[PDB]
Amino acid sequence: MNRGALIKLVESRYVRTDLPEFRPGDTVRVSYKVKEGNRTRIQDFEGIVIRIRRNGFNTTFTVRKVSYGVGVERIFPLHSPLIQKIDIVQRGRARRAKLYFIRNLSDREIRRKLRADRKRIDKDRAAERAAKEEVQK
Amino acid sequence: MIQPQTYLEVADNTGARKIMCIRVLKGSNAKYATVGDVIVASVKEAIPRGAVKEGDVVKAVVVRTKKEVKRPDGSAIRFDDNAAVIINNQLEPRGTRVFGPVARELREKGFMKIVSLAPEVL
Amino acid sequence: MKGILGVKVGMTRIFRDDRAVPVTVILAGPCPVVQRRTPEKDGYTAVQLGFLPQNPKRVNRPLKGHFAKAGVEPVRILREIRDFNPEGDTVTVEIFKPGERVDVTGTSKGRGFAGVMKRWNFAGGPDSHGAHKIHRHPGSIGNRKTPGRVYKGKKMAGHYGAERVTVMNLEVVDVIPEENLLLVKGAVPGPNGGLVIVRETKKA
Amino acid sequence: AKHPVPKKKTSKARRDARRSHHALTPPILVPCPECKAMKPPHTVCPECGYYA
Amino acid sequence: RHLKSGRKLNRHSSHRLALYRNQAKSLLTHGRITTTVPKAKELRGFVDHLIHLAKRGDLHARRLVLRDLQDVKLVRKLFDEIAPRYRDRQGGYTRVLKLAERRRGDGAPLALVELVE
RNA sequence: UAGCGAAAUUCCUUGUCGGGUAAGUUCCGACCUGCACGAAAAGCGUAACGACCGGAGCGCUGUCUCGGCGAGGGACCCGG
RNA sequence: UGUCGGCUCGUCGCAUCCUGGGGCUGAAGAAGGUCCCAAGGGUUGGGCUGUUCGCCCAUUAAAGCGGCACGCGAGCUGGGUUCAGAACGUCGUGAGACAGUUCGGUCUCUAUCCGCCACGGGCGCAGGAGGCUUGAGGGGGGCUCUUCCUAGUACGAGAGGACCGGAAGGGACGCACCUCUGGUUUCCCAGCUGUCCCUCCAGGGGCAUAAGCUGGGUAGCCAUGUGCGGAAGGGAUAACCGCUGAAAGCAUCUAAGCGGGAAGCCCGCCCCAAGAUGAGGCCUCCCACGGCGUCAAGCCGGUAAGGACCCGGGAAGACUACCCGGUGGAUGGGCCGGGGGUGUAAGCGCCGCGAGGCGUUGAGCCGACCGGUCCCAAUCGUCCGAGGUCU
Ligand SMILES: [Mg+2]
Ligand SMILES: [Mg+2]
Ligand SMILES: [Mg+2]
Ligand SMILES: [Mg+2]
Ligand SMILES: [Mg+2]
Ligand SMILES: [Mg+2]
Ligand SMILES: [Mg+2]
Ligand SMILES: [Mg+2]
Ligand SMILES: [Mg+2]
Ligand SMILES: [Mg+2]
Ligand SMILES: [Mg+2]
Ligand SMILES: [Mg+2]
Ligand SMILES: [Mg+2]
Ligand SMILES: [Mg+2]
Ligand SMILES: [Mg+2]
Ligand SMILES: [Mg+2]
Ligand SMILES: [Mg+2]
Ligand SMILES: [Mg+2]
Ligand SMILES: [Mg+2]
Ligand SMILES: [Mg+2]
Ligand SMILES: [Mg+2]
Ligand SMILES: [Mg+2]
Ligand SMILES: [Mg+2]
Ligand SMILES: [Mg+2]
Ligand SMILES: [Mg+2]
Ligand SMILES: [Mg+2]
Ligand SMILES: [Mg+2]
Ligand SMILES: [Mg+2]
Ligand SMILES: [Mg+2]
Ligand SMILES: [Mg+2]
Ligand SMILES: [Mg+2]
Ligand SMILES: [Mg+2]
Ligand SMILES: [Mg+2]
Ligand SMILES: [Mg+2]
Ligand SMILES: [Mg+2]
Ligand SMILES: [Mg+2]
Ligand SMILES: [Mg+2]
Ligand SMILES: [Mg+2]
Ligand SMILES: [Mg+2]
Ligand SMILES: [Mg+2]
Ligand SMILES: [Mg+2]
Ligand SMILES: [Mg+2]
Ligand SMILES: [Mg+2]
Ligand SMILES: [Mg+2]
Ligand SMILES: [Mg+2]
Ligand SMILES: [Mg+2]
Ligand SMILES: [Mg+2]
Ligand SMILES: [Mg+2]
Ligand SMILES: [Mg+2]
Ligand SMILES: [Mg+2]
Ligand SMILES: [Mg+2]
Ligand SMILES: [Mg+2]
Ligand SMILES: [Mg+2]
Ligand SMILES: [Mg+2]
Ligand SMILES: [Mg+2]
Ligand SMILES: [Mg+2]
Ligand SMILES: [Mg+2]
Ligand SMILES: [Mg+2]
Ligand SMILES: [Mg+2]
Ligand SMILES: [Mg+2]
Ligand SMILES: [Mg+2]
Ligand SMILES: [Mg+2]
Ligand SMILES: [Mg+2]
Ligand SMILES: [Mg+2]
Ligand SMILES: [Mg+2]
Ligand SMILES: [Mg+2]
Ligand SMILES: [Mg+2]
Ligand SMILES: [Mg+2]
Ligand SMILES: [Mg+2]
Ligand SMILES: [Mg+2]
Ligand SMILES: [Mg+2]
Ligand SMILES: [Mg+2]
Ligand SMILES: [Mg+2]
Ligand SMILES: [Mg+2]
Ligand SMILES: [Mg+2]
Ligand SMILES: [Mg+2]
Ligand SMILES: [Mg+2]
Ligand SMILES: [Mg+2]
Ligand SMILES: [Mg+2]
Ligand SMILES: [Mg+2]
Ligand SMILES: [Mg+2]
Ligand SMILES: [Mg+2]
Ligand SMILES: [Mg+2]
Ligand SMILES: [Mg+2]
Ligand SMILES: [Mg+2]
Ligand SMILES: [Mg+2]
Ligand SMILES: [Mg+2]
Ligand SMILES: [Mg+2]
Ligand SMILES: [Mg+2]
Ligand SMILES: [Mg+2]
Ligand SMILES: [Mg+2]
Ligand SMILES: [Mg+2]
Ligand SMILES: [Mg+2]
Ligand SMILES: [Mg+2]
Ligand SMILES: [Mg+2]
Ligand SMILES: [Mg+2]
Ligand SMILES: [Mg+2]
Ligand SMILES: [Mg+2]
Ligand SMILES: [Mg+2]
Ligand SMILES: [Mg+2]
Ligand SMILES: [Mg+2]
Ligand SMILES: [Mg+2]
Ligand SMILES: [Mg+2]
Ligand SMILES: [Mg+2]
Ligand SMILES: [Mg+2]
Ligand SMILES: [Mg+2]
Ligand SMILES: [Mg+2]
Ligand SMILES: [Mg+2]
Ligand SMILES: [Mg+2]
Ligand SMILES: [Mg+2]
Ligand SMILES: [Mg+2]
Ligand SMILES: [Mg+2]
Ligand SMILES: [Mg+2]
Ligand SMILES: [Mg+2]
Ligand SMILES: [Mg+2]
Ligand SMILES: [Mg+2]
Ligand SMILES: [Mg+2]
Ligand SMILES: [Mg+2]
Ligand SMILES: [Mg+2]
Ligand SMILES: [Mg+2]
Ligand SMILES: [Mg+2]
Ligand SMILES: [Mg+2]
Ligand SMILES: [Mg+2]
Ligand SMILES: [Mg+2]
Ligand SMILES: [Mg+2]
Ligand SMILES: [Mg+2]
Ligand SMILES: [Mg+2]
Ligand SMILES: [Mg+2]
Ligand SMILES: [Mg+2]
Ligand SMILES: [Mg+2]
Ligand SMILES: [Mg+2]
Ligand SMILES: [Mg+2]
Ligand SMILES: [Mg+2]
Ligand SMILES: [Mg+2]
Ligand SMILES: [Mg+2]
Ligand SMILES: [Mg+2]
Ligand SMILES: [Mg+2]
Ligand SMILES: [Mg+2]
Ligand SMILES: [Mg+2]
Ligand SMILES: [Mg+2]
Ligand SMILES: [Mg+2]
Ligand SMILES: [Mg+2]
Ligand SMILES: [Mg+2]
Ligand SMILES: [Mg+2]
Ligand SMILES: [Mg+2]
Ligand SMILES: [Mg+2]
Ligand SMILES: [Mg+2]
Ligand SMILES: [Mg+2]
Repeated sequence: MNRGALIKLVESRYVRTDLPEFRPGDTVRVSYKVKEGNRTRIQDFEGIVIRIRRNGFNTTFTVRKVSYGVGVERIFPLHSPLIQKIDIVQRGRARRAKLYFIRNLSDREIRRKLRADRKRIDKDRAAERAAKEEVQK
Repeated sequence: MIQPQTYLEVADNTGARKIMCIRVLKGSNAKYATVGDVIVASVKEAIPRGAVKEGDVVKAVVVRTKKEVKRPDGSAIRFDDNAAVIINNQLEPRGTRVFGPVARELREKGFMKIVSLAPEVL
Repeated sequence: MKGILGVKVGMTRIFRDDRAVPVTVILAGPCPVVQRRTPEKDGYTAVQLGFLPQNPKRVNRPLKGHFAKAGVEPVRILREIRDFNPEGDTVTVEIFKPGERVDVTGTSKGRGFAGVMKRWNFAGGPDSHGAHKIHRHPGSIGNRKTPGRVYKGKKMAGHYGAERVTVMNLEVVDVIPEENLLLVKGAVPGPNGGLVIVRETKKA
Repeated sequence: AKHPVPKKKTSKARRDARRSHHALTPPILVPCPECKAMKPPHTVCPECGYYA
Repeated sequence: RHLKSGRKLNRHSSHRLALYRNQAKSLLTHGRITTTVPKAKELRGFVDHLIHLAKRGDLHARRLVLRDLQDVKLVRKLFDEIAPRYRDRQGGYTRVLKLAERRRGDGAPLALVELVE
């Protein structure tokens, strides 16, 4: 009995592992399986991760973009059986965790407020192709 | 979630730029209305010589909302504004081409015209 | 009429096909039938289920004799499922199969001495235009000389919650015999680590 | 003085009745291993001492 | 009702934090201290975390204790005599015996906070 | 008489017409059958001024749909 | 014996607004008219006015009427109405005056009894005890719409358009829940400004509220979020429809008798409930007298099964009660691990004149959640508790 939580964690096996690291303050696009009529699309959603809300499994994260003049925000269960892929598309200096502040002034300002994590970025490309060397060769 | 007195943004060339909600047209006493719902509304401001005038009492359908809507698959979605498209009493969109994204719920609700005319459907 | 004891462990969500489903994790741990109740000598039919093991240190009570008269390991808690005569041994989450539906009883969370505002979801009075000492108050509670009293039943502030609560027709989503877990559609009374009985519904 | 006010002098009986549960109870004391004196349970006390 | 939560206390935000500081200081000055069972039971933990922090070393943790306590001379006593004593002992640097005697003229039950040994 | 007029004066009265509103017994323009304005108990008008009284719009918000949580001083429990 | 209106909370009637049932129809169908049965539940939001009333906007299944001191001011408000001020019209020589207008104008912290909402103490339940039930009696709830199929069928010239039966989704409401959504989270973290201080730099503390401010936030609590309910089904019945049927050769639903028949009645569902003194029932445990009372029911100190006190505590809680734990122990505190929150601590090295920047580093800190470990503390102990009436 003593592990009422560990018990919960056992119900968890619906959890994914493939999906990549990505922390708030850096853009990324998720591929979402969608039901157009009856068949199934794979609508993409590219935008900035506005807030990651950690809670082990069922931790969620939220993306923000501006399709056609209107700003739009989506939320995804980090372990949803409906996220085909999720490619990171750029990384930036956060300096904060939850960052809804980007809402009330997005533009040339939103840029020069999340420059580029040339730190993490270099870990990206480097350990990216590097670890690829050790599986190519 | 829209309710009476709420100002919507008009998402089409209806001619109208803004309308206030008069009645949420669900049940006999619905508190609010979200995407896919229809509402009676007043044209509180509108473009010159447009197809619709200020004070025109009209029906429309919510297509974008500040309060997030929950998809059955656990996902959610919200827009930066509350928007709606003015419609026929036949429930067909008066003005032609609409602009700004729209919610997928309109699909399940049977507004093919608008989801068609949509620049994008999130 | 199936029935089985358990404890509310907590709750999260799982995905059915491609659509998320909120669920509470009951734990219908092994329950040894400790006594049968027949009309022959009880007047009614039911089954004394036991639940959760116990160190003989507290069982010092001659309860040991009750558990003895049935050769069972002395449990901690035991309650009856009515009109349910199993077979002469032990019930499991197995009595329930996925897709079945269940009624569930529990002791709601204790909200203590409650404001009528919350106890009965009243509406009290104006946050503003006057009186200011009657905000969360009930207002009138009767009429003049006639009747001249107050109805037995009048909704008034008092102890709210910690009562017995049965919630109806939950669907049994999953059942993991491996570790004695019942998976239902979330809405189940009591707090985590709380005791709770679960049984067949009355759709018919 | 203001609004609510007792209608009738409380009966001297009805009074003492209200005092039904007013009586006190003796403090719970116990002999200690140290001195022969009396302590309340779970309490270090003078003429005695303790151990850790 | 509230309380489903955790912890307890009278007074208010500042005055209450300051209470713990002032009590810890004196506990770390005299080792033994007598106050009301409650204050004692609370002060209990607050102190330990301090002791156990001084049980560590980095001036970091030094400065961290330097926050609640304020006397430099006093923090030395903590690192250079208190912490040493309690090395090789996981927590519990603090004991709380219930006093058998009530404060007069307020009926308050007293008790005993003491640096364990 | 001039001027003014459903008025801090209009009973019928929410008078009629127009403006404002989705919808206006209020407000504002107008007409005049003024129950019962009217010329120093002054008539009409007037920039500015007003913790005076009326109507409207923007802004903003627990005023409200409709409540929730939280803090301290009471209220509760023990001693005086 | 405080008077209108509003607000809060309602509850009852039924002469029924809606949903249910039914006869007649100038009822083809759909829709409607009208009468009869039928309170179970339901009976929206805004403009105008102090308003009640009413007109109007937009909806609805519908936007019922009325009683309860025109319910409800020791509950609230105080726009109107009824004081003192001031004014207009208006009457009066005047002082003043007007169901004529107009602006202003002090609604009382403590509930004794009944009643009500909750929660305890006592005694009882003719042995003492631990646990588990029965359900007499009672309470809660009882709403409804839309689309799809049957069927573009019956019906109708057509335009329209069903019964019956079946599926799907929605409004309001109610119980419960924190997974998700979303709030708060008063010191969990971070940043910022003035100042005063430790200790000169760095680092840090107080105060700026009862958090100085700002950004963000777990558990808990919660609604905007989640799940579930209204039935189904059995019985009796209303208006009504009908069988068999006489008085009264026929005829008649009735007089004997029988079947059909409502959101309604009884049950069924959820909650309370043996102070149901008519104190129920089942499983298990304890068991004689040991001493005065001869006769009789009593009395006394010791007892048993057991319980209590005390202490550590708890999604229990005003208090008490309820519940768990008490070393044979993981009950609270501490420590440790995880979860979570914040978002690269300090110190040092490097770059820059400098503010700063970069590495170390997802670092440091770290409440409430999940769990581990006897370091801390629940030590030691005391008191009560049958010996079981008679037929
Ligand atoms: Mg707006
Ligand atoms: Mg205009
Ligand atoms: Mg208009
Ligand atoms: Mg107009
Ligand atoms: Mg989706
Ligand atoms: Mg979907
Ligand atoms: Mg068109
Ligand atoms: Mg969808
Ligand atoms: Mg359509
Ligand atoms: Mg398109
Ligand atoms: Mg027993
Ligand atoms: Mg039952
Ligand atoms: Mg039954
Ligand atoms: Mg079985
Ligand atoms: Mg007032
Ligand atoms: Mg006032
Ligand atoms: Mg007041
Ligand atoms: Mg007042
Ligand atoms: Mg007052
Ligand atoms: Mg009264
Ligand atoms: Mg009476
Ligand atoms: Mg098996
Ligand atoms: Mg197993
Ligand atoms: Mg007492
Ligand atoms: Mg000693
Ligand atoms: Mg705790
Ligand atoms: Mg202070
Ligand atoms: Mg302060
Ligand atoms: Mg001190
Ligand atoms: Mg002192
Ligand atoms: Mg700590
Ligand atoms: Mg050091
Ligand atoms: Mg000093
Ligand atoms: Mg003239
Ligand atoms: Mg007029
Ligand atoms: Mg004038
Ligand atoms: Mg008018
Ligand atoms: Mg007009
Ligand atoms: Mg007009
Ligand atoms: Mg005028
Ligand atoms: Mg006249
Ligand atoms: Mg004249
Ligand atoms: Mg004159
Ligand atoms: Mg004159
Ligand atoms: Mg003048
Ligand atoms: Mg003038
Ligand atoms: Mg002027
Ligand atoms: Mg003035
Ligand atoms: Mg002046
Ligand atoms: Mg207005
Ligand atoms: Mg302006
Ligand atoms: Mg405004
Ligand atoms: Mg408080
Ligand atoms: Mg209290
Ligand atoms: Mg008191
Ligand atoms: Mg009738
Ligand atoms: Mg009639
Ligand atoms: Mg009807
Ligand atoms: Mg018809
Ligand atoms: Mg009819
Ligand atoms: Mg008036
Ligand atoms: Mg209305
Ligand atoms: Mg009424
Ligand atoms: Mg009258
Ligand atoms: Mg009358
Ligand atoms: Mg009245
Ligand atoms: Mg009053
Ligand atoms: Mg009044
Ligand atoms: Mg009144
Ligand atoms: Mg006033
Ligand atoms: Mg007025
Ligand atoms: Mg007045
Ligand atoms: Mg006067
Ligand atoms: Mg005169
Ligand atoms: Mg008159
Ligand atoms: Mg007035
Ligand atoms: Mg004034
Ligand atoms: Mg007045
Ligand atoms: Mg007061
Ligand atoms: Mg009072
Ligand atoms: Mg009383
Ligand atoms: Mg109770
Ligand atoms: Mg007592
Ligand atoms: Mg009692
Ligand atoms: Mg009954
Ligand atoms: Mg009933
Ligand atoms: Mg009832
Ligand atoms: Mg009722
Ligand atoms: Mg068809
Ligand atoms: Mg046809
Ligand atoms: Mg067809
Ligand atoms: Mg046709
Ligand atoms: Mg035909
Ligand atoms: Mg035909
Ligand atoms: Mg035709
Ligand atoms: Mg047709
Ligand atoms: Mg649907
Ligand atoms: Mg939280
Ligand atoms: Mg400072
Ligand atoms: Mg200092
Ligand atoms: Mg100071
Ligand atoms: Mg100082
Ligand atoms: Mg201060
Ligand atoms: Mg803040
Ligand atoms: Mg926030
Ligand atoms: Mg709700
Ligand atoms: Mg809703
Ligand atoms: Mg039900
Ligand atoms: Mg429902
Ligand atoms: Mg339903
Ligand atoms: Mg139902
Ligand atoms: Mg039947
Ligand atoms: Mg029948
Ligand atoms: Mg009968
Ligand atoms: Mg016939
Ligand atoms: Mg015959
Ligand atoms: Mg005859
Ligand atoms: Mg015959
Ligand atoms: Mg008969
Ligand atoms: Mg029958
Ligand atoms: Mg029948
Ligand atoms: Mg019961
Ligand atoms: Mg019982
Ligand atoms: Mg009886
Ligand atoms: Mg014996
Ligand atoms: Mg004898
Ligand atoms: Mg004798
Ligand atoms: Mg205790
Ligand atoms: Mg306690
Ligand atoms: Mg115990
Ligand atoms: Mg003991
Ligand atoms: Mg624990
Ligand atoms: Mg704990
Ligand atoms: Mg920890
Ligand atoms: Mg965990
Ligand atoms: Mg972690
Ligand atoms: Mg983390
Ligand atoms: Mg750094
Ligand atoms: Mg720092
Ligand atoms: Mg650093
Ligand atoms: Mg340099
Ligand atoms: Mg780490
Ligand atoms: Mg460290
Ligand atoms: Mg660390
Ligand atoms: Mg940690
Ligand atoms: Mg801290
Ligand atoms: Mg160990
Ligand atoms: Mg006999």
